[PDB]
Amino acid sequence: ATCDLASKWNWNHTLCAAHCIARRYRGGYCNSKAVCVCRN
Repeated sequence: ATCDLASKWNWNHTLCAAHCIARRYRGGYCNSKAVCVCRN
């Protein structure tokens, strides 16, 4: 969870993953380059 790893993956759902959630995916894991790649 390259981003913070406070609890599985800090940030993530915060807003970045929210975009993927609206799409249909669970969210997006913490990419090394701080990118929330849409994934379930």
